[PDB]
Amino acid sequence: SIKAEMDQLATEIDSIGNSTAFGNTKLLTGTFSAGKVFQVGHQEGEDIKVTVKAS
Amino acid sequence: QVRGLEVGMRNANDAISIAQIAEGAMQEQTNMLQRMRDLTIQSENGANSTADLV
Repeated sequence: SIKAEMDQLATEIDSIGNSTAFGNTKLLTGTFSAGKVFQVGHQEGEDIKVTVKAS
Repeated sequence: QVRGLEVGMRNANDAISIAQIAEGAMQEQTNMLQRMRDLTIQSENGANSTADLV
């Protein structure tokens, strides 16, 4: 009976990982494993990198 | 000389008008080029998608 409870809790850790999205882009499934780039200046090279490992 | 200058005056007023029109058109090309710069900066989000870039 205790395992039947642990088993379902692990299913949601999977479910949150595969659901969390920004409109339509999944953020916790490794597409941000190699940090993506945002440009915050007005010239080339002024970038910020955000890395989210798969969980 | 008197009549020669009078025709010469109108000759230069014509050149002023040509330079005036060309300068006016290049101003509008400059504004649209600035908008292209913003779109290139805007197109660098990491939250965009393949359909968004199109």
